[PDB]
Amino acid sequence: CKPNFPIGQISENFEKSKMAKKAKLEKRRHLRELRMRARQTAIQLKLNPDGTMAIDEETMVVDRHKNASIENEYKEKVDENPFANLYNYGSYGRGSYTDPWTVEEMIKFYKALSMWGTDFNLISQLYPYRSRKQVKAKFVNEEKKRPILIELALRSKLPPNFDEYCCEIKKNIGTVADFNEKLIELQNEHKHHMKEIEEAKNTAKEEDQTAQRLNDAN
Amino acid sequence: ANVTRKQEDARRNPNPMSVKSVNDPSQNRLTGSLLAHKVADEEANIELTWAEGTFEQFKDTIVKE
Repeated sequence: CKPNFPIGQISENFEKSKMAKKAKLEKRRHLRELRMRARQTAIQLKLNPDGTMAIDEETMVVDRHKNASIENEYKEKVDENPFANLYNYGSYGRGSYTDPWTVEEMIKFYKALSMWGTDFNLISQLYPYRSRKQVKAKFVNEEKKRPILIELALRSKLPPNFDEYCCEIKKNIGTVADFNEKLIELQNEHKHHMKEIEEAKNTAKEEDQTAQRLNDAN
Repeated sequence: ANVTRKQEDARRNPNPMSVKSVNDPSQNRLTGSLLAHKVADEEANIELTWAEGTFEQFKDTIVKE
């Protein structure tokens, strides 16, 4: 009589335990498909015959809840099973599940590690929905996994096998603009608006002292 | 007679600006019986033409069973 799972006596109130387990397996599988798809109110008046051009006293104030209650009515209703809320040490702590890496990604990983030394800033956006933290750990775990395949990369101090010319420009064809001077030209616009509001600042200041000096005379 | 008497009293010595507000759940608003006086003061009159008929309605009941 092995110690794992005999069905063997009364076992009162196990059904609420049963479909909770079948729902938690269903919940995690819908978290998989978010990943697979991502890889890819003024005031109102009226015109009475008695008093024309009269404004409504109820539109003067706002309720601040009728707008909220519309969407809250159109939310999904579910019945809470107090078994479903279970929590462990793995709760309310940052960190998630990393989507494991493929060999199609490695040719964009080795070559991006072949061109530069080790630069985690620009390779992050190359893997568009991966973040800066776990890709740094992908450099670390490969030191124990493939120590010799990495050791060919820093010996390579030359332009590599000339196939990165597409991936040189595939990075560049996103938002084609001369970024070495695109940032300069609109920054000069920004200080122009700040200078104009600074002109608006002092010209508001000088007329104000001019006006109340006349009130000081009278 | 007195609504003119108060109006002249203002113009002898007249001695001297609306943005929205928010419904609060710790405040009351006027309702009930005085709200019926707030809607009984300004509404559409109808000028009745007072007549004297009384035979048109009379036979209207006779023909109906």
